[PDB]
Amino acid sequence: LEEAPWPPPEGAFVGFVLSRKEPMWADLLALAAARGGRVHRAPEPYKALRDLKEARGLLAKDLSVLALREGLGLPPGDDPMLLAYLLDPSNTTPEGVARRYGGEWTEEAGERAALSERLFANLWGRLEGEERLLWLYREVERPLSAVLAHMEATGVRLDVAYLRALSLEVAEEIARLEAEVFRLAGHPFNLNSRDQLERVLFDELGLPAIGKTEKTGKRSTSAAVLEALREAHPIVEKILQYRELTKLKSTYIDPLPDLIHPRTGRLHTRFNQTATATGRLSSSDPNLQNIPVRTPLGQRIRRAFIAEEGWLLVALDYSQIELRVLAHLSGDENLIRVFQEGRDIHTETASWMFGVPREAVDPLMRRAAKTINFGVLYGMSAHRLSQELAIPYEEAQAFIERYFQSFPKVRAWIEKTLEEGRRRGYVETLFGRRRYVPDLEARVKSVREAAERMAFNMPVQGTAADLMKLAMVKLFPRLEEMGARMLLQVHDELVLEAPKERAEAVARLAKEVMEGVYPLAVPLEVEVGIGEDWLSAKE
DNA sequence: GACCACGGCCAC
DNA sequence: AAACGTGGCCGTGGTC
Ligand SMILES: Nc1nc2c(ncn2[C@H]2C[C@H](O)[C@@H](COP(=O)(O)NP(=O)(O)OP(=O)(O)O)O2)c(=O)[nH]1
Ligand SMILES: [Mn+2]
Ligand SMILES: [Mn+2]
Repeated sequence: LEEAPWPPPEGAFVGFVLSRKEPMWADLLALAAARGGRVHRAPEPYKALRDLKEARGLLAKDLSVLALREGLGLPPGDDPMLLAYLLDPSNTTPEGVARRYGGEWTEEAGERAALSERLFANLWGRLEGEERLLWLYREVERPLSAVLAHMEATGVRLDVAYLRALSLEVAEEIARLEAEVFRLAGHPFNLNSRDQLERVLFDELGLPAIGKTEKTGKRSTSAAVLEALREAHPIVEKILQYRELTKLKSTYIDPLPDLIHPRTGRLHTRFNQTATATGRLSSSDPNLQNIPVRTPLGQRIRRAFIAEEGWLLVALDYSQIELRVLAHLSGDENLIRVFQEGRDIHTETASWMFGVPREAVDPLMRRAAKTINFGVLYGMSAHRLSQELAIPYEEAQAFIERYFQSFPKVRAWIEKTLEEGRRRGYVETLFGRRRYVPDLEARVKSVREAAERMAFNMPVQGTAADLMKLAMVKLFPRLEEMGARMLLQVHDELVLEAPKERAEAVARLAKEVMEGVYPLAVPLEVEVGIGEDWLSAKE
């Protein structure tokens, strides 16, 4: 391109280089812009930011986040990554999108800006006529990128002193468990090395190996295997306890306090918008979509996510979301009636499984029931279901028979979906988001049936992700007007932060927006709570 | 120091 | 482990 002096004209495509992938932590090393066969390279990138009216180009959200960090309202606009991702969600990285649609991802801002210009022109051309993907682009993904930029720049408050103290309490229990393990094994070794554990459990001790690992064929030490040996030998029980605590300490308790940002005082994740095959978001650096919740220690970790002084967290989570979606997608009159009758299939499976009244279904029982309901739904084998439910193969098999018999329109939908996937090569959501599933016609059964399970899961999970994204796009302006903040999305949940005097109003409003986002054949229902911390707000 | 594969496991 | 699906991060073990 012909080098032109900064600033660029309105509507130019930007390119930028970060010192590191995380925008909230990155030094802006270079800034450039391309338009009309000219490239503009900034002499000092931080100052040059002030000249742009929007971030338009590859990874626009990231630059917008860094501008917000610097106090600049630079919203993300067009991003060829989002076009590629809607065309095919295996388009996940600039490296790949460039290597597919006519360019090369380098480490120079001017080139990245020129690349952004050429990739947009191309991908926008490929989407000419794809009016459903163009709707999703204009009405969901492009506006959503602005929402995520704000969430990423806002962050969440963390009770650091609390987690530091918890680290010590957990450490003392870890050393106790290790001591009991070393004693049972008769000698010390590295519990964290599954190779060494394998030799202790299955060679030194006489324990039987239930299963083997995929790539290398070692005898597995997975929880599922160890659960199979739970009473086979006590050491197993302590191993499982040691695993839980080191997992939570090494992944959450210890890393998270060290990630608080100097200027904000808060913790900042990244919401990756072109990372999943189904249309879901993902979260990284750190992942705040897999913060513990299930166990008593996990609940203690979640209590560390707290509201700024004078504010409250509002947590909203859709009810039985993919089951309602399935009702709408399949048109099963029976499943639809379940939700018009306001029943709850998780608590009912729970009461089935645990032989207890729906009044006696604690959160652990529901989460166990969730896994059964979605496991069975998405093709789980009777054999595993017997293992999980600790119940004979004949029973587990009739569980699956009952499940499907209750909702016959479902299996008709599954086979319609798969037939469509074979014919067109892709499956699609309610709003037309696509996943290409080429292995539906594979000649190896195992490969083909795996593709089948991925293929007919995507319309259900991807529709739910579509609804949530749309809700976020609708809800966000309403929150800014009430002086509230959107902090986190966890697939079918949102965490907000609101002034204490507005929290009831924000909660009421957010629940209405989310439930009425896009009426289906069944009502969407949202559970909402309010609390000083993430855990209190979900109750 | 940078990467990577693997097994393993947290969440939805 | 396994004919549930979708992610990202851990420590180990390893290379360059
Ligand atoms: N295939 C599969 N999908 C799952 C699993 N866990 C979650 N999902 C998918 C399917 C779920 O619909 C969705 C949201 O997960 P939740 O909010 O934790 N559960 P839900 O909204 O259903 O019930 P309620 O909110 O009343 O507790 O994530 C799983 O083990 N397997
Ligand atoms: Mn839910
Ligand atoms: Mn949820």
